[PDB]
Amino acid sequence: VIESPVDVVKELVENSLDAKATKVEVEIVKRLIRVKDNGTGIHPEDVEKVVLYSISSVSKFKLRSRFFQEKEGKEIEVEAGNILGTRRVGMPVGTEVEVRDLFFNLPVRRKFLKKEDTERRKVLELIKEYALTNPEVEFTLFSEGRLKKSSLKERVEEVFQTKTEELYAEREGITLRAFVSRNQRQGKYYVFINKRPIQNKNLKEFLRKVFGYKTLVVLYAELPPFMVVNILKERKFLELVRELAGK
Repeated sequence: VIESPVDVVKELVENSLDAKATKVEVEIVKRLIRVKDNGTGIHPEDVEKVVLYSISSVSKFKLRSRFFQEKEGKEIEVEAGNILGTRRVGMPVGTEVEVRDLFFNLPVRRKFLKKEDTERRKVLELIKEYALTNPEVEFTLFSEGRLKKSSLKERVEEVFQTKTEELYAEREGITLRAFVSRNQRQGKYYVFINKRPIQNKNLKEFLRKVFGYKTLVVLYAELPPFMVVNILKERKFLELVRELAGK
């Protein structure tokens, strides 16, 4: 279920946002993975239980969590799924997890692992998706050093480092917004249906056609009862995309 560092940071950020974190800090070096958490954190009694939620407690794993009504906080260290033992630590409320040579005890997993730069870009794109999805949550990313953005309303302008025009349309059940700058030497077309990101290449070529061919486009869509690779009732959505590209 893991297979990659980007799935490690996916699970740890996923639990972090499930914890009502408003601040998520991800550090990778390509080896450790670290995710530091603003959230409610784990009860001390459950700290050893949850390690045997995260597995990927193989490999070489260390966690510490303070629950928000507990004054103490607790750290467990395991290696390759076997516990190297626990201690109490003063920490702020939240969780830190450290990963630190994934797949050391299992080669032919570790040789499946891609190039340094490739996994770095996978982690960076995932943090981009979590950021564009969650404007009200801080995110930080470290590789050498940072990538950072705070609570915002248009966060599209911070992550893509450009100024966007905002477009809007609502018809029937469908409400969809767009953020578009014009140039940036490159097409980048992002589409979010509900808050879930969609990589569908048909929709990105459609966005290439109705918007500009080298353009930034970030499209947030809301339709209530749909399916999610995803299925919807396509014609009225796509003609609504044709609409608001006429501003």
